[PDB]
This record gives sequence, C-alpha cells and structure tokens, in this order.
Amino acid sequence: ASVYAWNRKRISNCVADYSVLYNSASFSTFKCYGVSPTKLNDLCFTNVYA
Amino acid sequence: DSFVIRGDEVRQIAPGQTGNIADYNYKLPDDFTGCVIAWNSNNLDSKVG
Repeated sequence: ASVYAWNRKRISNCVADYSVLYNSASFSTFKCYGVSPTKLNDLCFTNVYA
Repeated sequence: DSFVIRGDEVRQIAPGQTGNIADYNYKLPDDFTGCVIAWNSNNLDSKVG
C-alpha cells in the first residue's frame, strides 16, 4: 500500500528460519532493535506483525 | 592476511561478525587488534564474461 495506509500481517501458529534473510541478496538493508538478527533462530514470540 | 571479496561483503570483515564470509571463510576473533583495509579492484580483478 501507499505508506499512509500501510499493510499489516499477523504471524502466529508457525516457525521460520531468519538466518538466511540477512544473508540474502534479495535485501538492500537489514536492521534490528532490542534483538540481534544472529539470535532470532534461538527465540520464540507470542506474536509477530509484519 | 589477504583475499578478494565482493564490495557488499566487506562489512563482514570485523571482530565478532556473522554471515557466510565471516562464518565459513574468514573469522576475526571478538578481541581482534589491528586494521582492516579494503579497496575497489573492479579495474584489476574483474574480467569480461
């Protein structure tokens, strides 16, 4: 969407590998706050929202 | 130490880094002492094809 109407996807009942993502040539920038990207594969969350 | 890598992967050459170069090719220690020097060599190391 146009950014004033930004999309949200709720994430639940699932797993993922994050480690490939910050290695991927698909992305021009990757950042994190309150978590290290290196640590994401060891963690769990009540929800994520993309 | 010396090697060639793509200019994007130069950010992996630091103490305590991660990603395929830092993980599987060239690991600096977390308490490294020294200098990391890099320069664009597209005019030297690249070849047509």
